[PDB]
This record gives sequence, structure tokens and C-alpha cells, in this order.
Amino acid sequence: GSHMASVTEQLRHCSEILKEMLAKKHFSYAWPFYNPVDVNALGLHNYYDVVKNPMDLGTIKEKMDNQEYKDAYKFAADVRLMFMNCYKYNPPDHEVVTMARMLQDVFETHFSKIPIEP
Ligand SMILES: CNC(=O)c1ccc(C(=O)Nc2cc(NC(=O)c3ccc4c(c3)c(-c3ccc(N)cc3C)nn4C)ccc2C)cc1
Repeated sequence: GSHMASVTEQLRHCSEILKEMLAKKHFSYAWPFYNPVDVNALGLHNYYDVVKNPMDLGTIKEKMDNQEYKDAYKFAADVRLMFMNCYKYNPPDHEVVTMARMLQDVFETHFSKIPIEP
């Protein structure tokens, strides 16, 4: 009751974080993560044998909208899964790895400041 009000309010902060990562200020490094990776358009070999749980910001926003996250920790897991998929598949100095780490710095710095009860 009381506890649920706090959990839902954290997921509201997660909504604010998601909208921040979708803001035009981050577009130059966030755009590869807006939608599912277009494996066919980029000619990516064996993507679905390296990355078994694909995740992107669009799917996260759909899960948010369906109210699919039970709490903020599971929201964070998906964001972090999305970034980890990109570290797993691409060469460590690839340009999208640099982009993943820049967008991830935005997520991690904001997520770390969500209060325990609010
Ligand atoms: C057992 N099998 C294996 O172990 C294995 C098999 C094959 C590969 C293999 O081919 N890696 C590989 C990937 C790239 N990457 C690209 O060329 C590129 C270009 C543009 C992109 C992207 C990627 C993405 C993107 C793709 C995936 C994710 N998750 C997130 C994002 C953001 N987005 N955009 C715009 C280049 C070279 C190599 C060798 C590695 C290991």
C-alpha cells in the first residue's frame, strides 16, 4: 500500500530517465538504440547467436507503457542488458561501443540518484 506507492514512484523516475535518453541532446550517440538493431540492413553476421536477449529503447518504452516493470531494478536490468548486448557483439573500439558507453553514462548517473522512497 504505502510500499507500492514508493515502488511506482521510482518507475516514474525511470520514465523521466527514459525520456532523457530519448531527448534530442543525446541523439548523436543514442540513435543506434532507439529501435531494434536492423540486422539485415547492417549486414550483421550471427547477431542472434551472440545476443540471445535483444533489447532496445523502443521495447523498453513499450514495456513502460504497458506497465510491465514490477519495479525500477528490472527496468534498470533491461537498459543494462541493451548496453551489454552492444558490448558483447561489437569490437571494443567500435564507434557504437563509444556511443553505448556515452549513453550509458547518462543512464547510470541519473538512475543512481532515484531516492529510496519517492
Ligand atoms: C559465436 N559468434 C561470435 O562470437 C561473433 C560473431 C560475429 C560477430 C560480429 O560480426 N561482430 C562485429 C560487429 C560489428 N558491428 C557493426 O558493424 C555495426 C555497425 C553499425 C551498427 C551496429 C554494429 C549496431 C549495433 C549492433 C548490435 C548491437 N547489440 C548494438 C548496436 C548499437 N548499431 N549500428 C548502427 C563490426 C565488426 C564485427 C566483427 C561477433 C562475434
